[PDB]
Amino acid sequence: VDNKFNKEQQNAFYEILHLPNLNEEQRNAFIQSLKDDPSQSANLLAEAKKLNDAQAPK
Amino acid sequence: VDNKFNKETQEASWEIFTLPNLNGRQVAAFISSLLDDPSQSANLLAEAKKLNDAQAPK
Repeated sequence: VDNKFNKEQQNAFYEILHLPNLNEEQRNAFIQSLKDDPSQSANLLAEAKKLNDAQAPK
Repeated sequence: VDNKFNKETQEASWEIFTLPNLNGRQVAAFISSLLDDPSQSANLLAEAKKLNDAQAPK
């Protein structure tokens, strides 16, 4: 496990917080699995971005 | 919304996630309150530190 908090692990965090359309309830779920599984830093991110785009306007 | 947190808040956010003693659930709880209350950022990051050091080894 890479608890050292690599670069991508740091970027994934912020990127998840930047999501405007994404609510705190969802963002929390990602941050949760992010700390429990830093390896998903790329997966959860894509899932958060995909979710932020789901609530995105027209 | 970025209208609440920009950088100053993002700093406290990362500090909360960098806590190894805290799990994903605990941190995601301090991050939420942060973005929802960028005013208590220092109080939220403080609590986070009090929790980490609490369950901490020493």
